[PDB]
Amino acid sequence: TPTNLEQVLAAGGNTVEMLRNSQIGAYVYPVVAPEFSNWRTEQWAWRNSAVLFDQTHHMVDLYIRGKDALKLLSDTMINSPKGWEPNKAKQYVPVTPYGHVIGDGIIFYLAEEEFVYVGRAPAANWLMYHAQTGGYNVDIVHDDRSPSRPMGKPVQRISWRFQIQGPKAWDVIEKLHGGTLEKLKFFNMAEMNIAGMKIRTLRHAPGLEIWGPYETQEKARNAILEAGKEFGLIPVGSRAYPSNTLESGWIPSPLPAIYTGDKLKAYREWLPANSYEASGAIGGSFVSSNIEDYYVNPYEIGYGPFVKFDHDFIGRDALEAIDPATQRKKVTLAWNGDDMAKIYASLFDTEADAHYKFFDLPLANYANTNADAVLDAAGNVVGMSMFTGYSYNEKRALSLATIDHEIPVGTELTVLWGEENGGTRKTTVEPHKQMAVRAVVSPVPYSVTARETYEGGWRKA
Ligand SMILES: [Cl-]
Ligand SMILES: [N+]
Ligand code: NA
Repeated sequence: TPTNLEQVLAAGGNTVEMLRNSQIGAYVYPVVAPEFSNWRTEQWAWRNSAVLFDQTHHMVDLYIRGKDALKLLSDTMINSPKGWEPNKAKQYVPVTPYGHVIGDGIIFYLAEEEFVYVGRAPAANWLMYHAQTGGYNVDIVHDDRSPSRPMGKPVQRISWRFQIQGPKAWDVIEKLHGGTLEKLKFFNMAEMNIAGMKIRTLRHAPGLEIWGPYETQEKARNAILEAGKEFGLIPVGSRAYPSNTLESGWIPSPLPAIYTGDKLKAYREWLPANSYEASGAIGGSFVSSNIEDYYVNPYEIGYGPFVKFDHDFIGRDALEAIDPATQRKKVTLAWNGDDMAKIYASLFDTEADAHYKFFDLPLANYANTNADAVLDAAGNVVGMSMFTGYSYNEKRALSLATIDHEIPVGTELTVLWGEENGGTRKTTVEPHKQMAVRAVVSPVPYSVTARETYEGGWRKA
């Protein structure tokens, strides 16, 4: 039986068909209670009071130490390493030799020769592969995300990681600290007081990400919850937590673009057969027999400004060949509310042969990687919708998408919701029929945009 991704792909037929029919099940945000009050009030609180996000369990952590730690990062990231020093974090974005996004995550520069990566599995795997096979003088400690279904088992992480966010977040933070606390610039790191402990901070309406050794997790949680009551702070569960990004604009789920190309053959031979890459799933209406049509490059998902050709890095030549002006662009799509009502109404039709794909709330994704076709009035595919749910703050279904560069803000397109042929074999997919949902191109981060009218609907020139 296959022991690595390369063997999995060789034995598994068409790669798209494999991923689109994977049996992995839901992409789960583990361990944290689904809800503490209810997801609607929890969503409301991060806009109107304050929240504690529990980020301890859904991300892979990679502790990177040694003389070559910074070089490893520089060699593999599009980001400029110039001027980088401890107590500044970056959004680490690696591309392949072909210029496609592998993944992304937050890399903390904790001290000289000491970094930590926090993010989904794929960029951590890529980092580990280059540390292990590239001769770097570095030491790596990998700490997996928590199990999707603990079923009563104990769960252990090396660190706990929280965020305090919302309009009253700083009031809570200064109450915990015991006095005024300087608001540093975005992604600069410092420390604060919590219950007599020195807690390191990352500046994220200002808020903070905080972290510490797993063993002090409840001591920190309890102090934050107690201090925050005065300002209406509440804890957010795992049901509401992942939908925040629908408002903030970050696409979590680019397909790791590592399935083709002989410059990636050795990486595929290194990746385990039960890796995210080998075992994950793709969900949605976009169908191509070519897995490369699911790849994205940094310019398409908002990382263009990160690309700096001031250092050597994997894929630099391919990125230099890209014309930024013509690339797809990240947008928020605002889904039509009548169409949403029609999706949900179909669940209560006892006579219809089929209903529309179930749209879970507040997060509607049903695979690791999401890929719904976005269409114009002529049926041209003009975009790919990549993360989907609902905001109780806006009273709107929303999706994050990358679409053709020339499409004006305010354009009404359609998102094809659901899968063909009654559904793929994914275990998250009930039998259903498809629906074209009207959706209005809006900014990212989302803001309400007036729908523009075009005679006969907007279509490509
Ligand atoms: Cl995530
Ligand atoms: N904000
Ligand atoms: Na950067």
